[PDB]
Amino acid sequence: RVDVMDVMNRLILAMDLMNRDDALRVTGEVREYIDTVKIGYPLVLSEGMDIIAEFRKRFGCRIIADFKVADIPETNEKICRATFKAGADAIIVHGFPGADSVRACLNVAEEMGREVFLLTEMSHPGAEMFIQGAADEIARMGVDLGVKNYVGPSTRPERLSRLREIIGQDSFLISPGETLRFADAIIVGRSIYLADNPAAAAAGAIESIK
Amino acid sequence: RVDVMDVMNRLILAMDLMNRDDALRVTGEVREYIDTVKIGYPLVLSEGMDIIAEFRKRFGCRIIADFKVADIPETNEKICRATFKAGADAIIVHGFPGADSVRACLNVAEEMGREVFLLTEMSHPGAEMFIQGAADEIARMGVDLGVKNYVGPSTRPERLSRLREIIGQDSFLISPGETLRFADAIIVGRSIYLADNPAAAAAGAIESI
Repeated sequence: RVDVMDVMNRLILAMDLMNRDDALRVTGEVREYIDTVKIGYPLVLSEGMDIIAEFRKRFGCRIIADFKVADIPETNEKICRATFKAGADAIIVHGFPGADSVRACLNVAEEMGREVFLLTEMSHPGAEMFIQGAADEIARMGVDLGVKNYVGPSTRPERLSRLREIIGQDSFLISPGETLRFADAIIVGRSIYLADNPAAAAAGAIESIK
Repeated sequence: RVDVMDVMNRLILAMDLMNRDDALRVTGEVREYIDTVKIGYPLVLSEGMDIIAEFRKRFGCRIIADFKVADIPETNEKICRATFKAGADAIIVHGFPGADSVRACLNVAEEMGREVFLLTEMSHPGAEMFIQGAADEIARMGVDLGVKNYVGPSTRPERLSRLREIIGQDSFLISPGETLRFADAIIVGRSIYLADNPAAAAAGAIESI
C-alpha cells in the first residue's frame, strides 16, 4: 500500500540490546537486509535518546520507538513530541488507556509528519488477565480514530486474521510464514542479534520470506 | 507505617517541566518543604536519565520514576533495572498488562532494594473505556502479589476509600484534604511549579495539610 511505510524485505529488526556498542555493532552488520529498526526503553534509557539519530545517520534506517506510551493525554503528547524531536519515525502506543490518550499521540504525529502504531494486544502470559479481552475493542477504537498502523500479537495465527478483519486490508500491521499472509512485516530480534553472525542470520530469515 | 516510605509533609512534587534548568530551578526552591519528587518521561527523555542522580545530589530528595511501565516481563525487568541503576528510589508500573509483568518489576526492586508502585487506575476521560472497569481487580492483583505501594485515581473520594478497602490499612497510597483520609501523601504539580513563588506555593499547600 502506497500510503503506509515500506519496510525493506518485510523484516523489522527488534534491536533490544542495551549497550550502545553492541547495538550499533550487531545492527551495522545487517543494514543491507533491513532498513527498519525497532528500539525500546532499555537501550534509550541506558544510552540516551541521542542514539536514535545515531542509528538513522549511521545506517539510514527508519526508527520505530517501542515506548508503549500509556499515560494521560497531556503527558502522551509530550512523550511523543520528545521522541519525534529525537528523530523517531514512529512510536508504538497502548490503547488500553483509551481514545483521548491515543488521539493525543495522533495529534503530535500529524503535526510533525510522523507515525503512530497502535498496540492492540500482547502475547505474554499475563496478557490474558485484561489485555486479551480488550483487544478487539482497542483495534476498533483505532479504526474509528483513523489509525493506519497496528502492532499485533506475537502468536496465534487466527488472532492476526481477526485483527486484519477489524482494521481492513489497507492498514499497516506488524507482528513478531503464515504471519505474512496477514501482517505486512514481521519483527525479529533474538534470532538475529544473538546470532553468531547476524549478517547471515538476517539473510537467511529474508530468504524464508518467499 | 514504619515499613513504607516516609514522605516529608505528605506532599509529593510532580516535577513535570521538560527542561533541566527550569526543573532544577523550581525544585531546589521547595526542598525545604518537599523531600520526594516524581519525574516522568518528558523530562528524562529530553534531558537524560542522569538528571535523576542530579536531583538526589542537589536536593537530597527521593525520586519516584513515573514511567508507567507496561511491557512484557523481560522488558519490564530491563526498564526497572536501568531506572534503578540511574538512582530512582521507586518506579510506577501499570497493572493492566497482568501479574507476570508486575512481578518482573517486583523482582528487580527486591534485588536492588527499591520500590514498585502499582498504578491501579487513571482519571483522564479515556480511562472509562478499559481502565476503570479493571481497577478493582488490578488492586487485588497487587495485594495478592505483596505490592505495598499504590497510585490511585486523581478524582473521586469514594474511589480512594474503595482502593484503601482493597489494599488494607498498612500499604502506602499516593494520589493527586479529604484525600489524606485515605492516601498517605498527595501529588501536586502545576499548583506549585507554575507558581510565581514555588517556595510560597509549597508552603501554603503544606499549611493546608
